[PDB]
Amino acid sequence: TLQSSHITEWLFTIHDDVKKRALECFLETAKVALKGRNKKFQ
Amino acid sequence: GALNNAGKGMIETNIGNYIQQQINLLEFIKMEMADVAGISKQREG
Repeated sequence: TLQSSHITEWLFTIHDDVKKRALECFLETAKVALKGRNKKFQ
Repeated sequence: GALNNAGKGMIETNIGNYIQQQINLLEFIKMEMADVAGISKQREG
């Protein structure tokens, strides 16, 4: 099954890259939201 | 007397054997490409 997992690991690799970039995006979004007078972050 | 006997005719064509020949050829060519690429069936899964 490992050699069959190799066939779709390209999908999984690009998916992992997209997830990483999306999480950097969310991190910057949260950083901007911090300086907006929200008491949740406290 | 052939009008009261001889059974019933059949418009039958041996297309199934042709289809099996095509399927066997496809399997052979796919195996040949796998061998040439060095990527065997046991090596893909």
